[PDB]
Amino acid sequence: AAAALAAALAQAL
Repeated sequence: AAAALAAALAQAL
């Protein structure tokens, strides 16, 4: 989950 979200945020920004 940590990775899922981390990557999500990286992209979003």
